[PDB]
Amino acid sequence: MENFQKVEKIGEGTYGVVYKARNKLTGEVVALKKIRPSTAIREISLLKELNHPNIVKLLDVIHTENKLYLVFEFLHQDLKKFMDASALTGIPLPLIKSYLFQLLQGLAFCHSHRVLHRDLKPQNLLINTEGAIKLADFGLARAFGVVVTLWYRAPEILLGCKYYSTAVDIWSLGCIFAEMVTRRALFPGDSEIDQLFRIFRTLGTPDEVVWPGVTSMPDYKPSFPKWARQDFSKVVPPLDEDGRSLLSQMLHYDPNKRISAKAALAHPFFQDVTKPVPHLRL
Ligand SMILES: NCc1ccc(CNc2ccc([N+](=O)[O-])cc2C(N)=O)cc1
Repeated sequence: MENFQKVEKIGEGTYGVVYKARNKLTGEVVALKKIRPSTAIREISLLKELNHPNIVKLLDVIHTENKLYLVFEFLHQDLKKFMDASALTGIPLPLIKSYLFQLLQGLAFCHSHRVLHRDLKPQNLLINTEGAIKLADFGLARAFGVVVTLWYRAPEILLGCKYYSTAVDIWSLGCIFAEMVTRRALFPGDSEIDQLFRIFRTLGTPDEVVWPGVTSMPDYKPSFPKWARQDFSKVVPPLDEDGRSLLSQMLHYDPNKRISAKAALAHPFFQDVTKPVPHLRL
């Protein structure tokens, strides 16, 4: 890429190295990802049309010299860094609420267009000085696929389900909502089984009553220990009942009972939502 001046290396993405770069001709500042399949090309190309204010814009898909580069809209900070920076005092509830509401709008939009993220985490939620938050890397997982953080993975994925549904994104977002509130990851597993068991220890080992079909999942074992569900008021204190109610619906075990993004937007928790200005030190 002789058409971009590398300004800085902003990460080691899931697919490749990412650079903050400036377009020599336009002056535009972008995030350039070097990806390490014509099916992938056509699919990625479709994402260029998936435009929404809460979705990081995919500006270009460059396939030259038999290499693949994705050019994305640039934002100055991610939520993981913001949460660390706000760890001492915590992100104020009004801003947590604004961010959750905006992320749900982004999910509702993508899901309505049959596009899933599949790997939502604080690191791919980007923020700016105007109080906006945007989802990055939507659709890349399906376009490709095959240390990885497991903290936000839905249980159906951990249990080996081969077909993901929009519900996996709602689960991840619920885990992020909980982390913004408590200032600690909800389920910081360090292996697939530790991740699964951490979920079970908090929400109870699932059974056929709460999750019809769970015992027939590919990686389900009757030998799983049976833990009782913890009182929800102990999981994300001191979040209010509107917040706990919404979170509980985002963390239902059965993907089909899990609340949709569209339905979550209507939850009473958002009755007083506003759009505060975060304090960003760049
Ligand atoms: N102080 C460096 C710095 C610059 C920008 C960001 C947030 N922004 C991103 C992070 C990762 C990535 N990434 O593709 O891995 C992209 C962006 C993007 N689109 O702007 C975080 C840190």
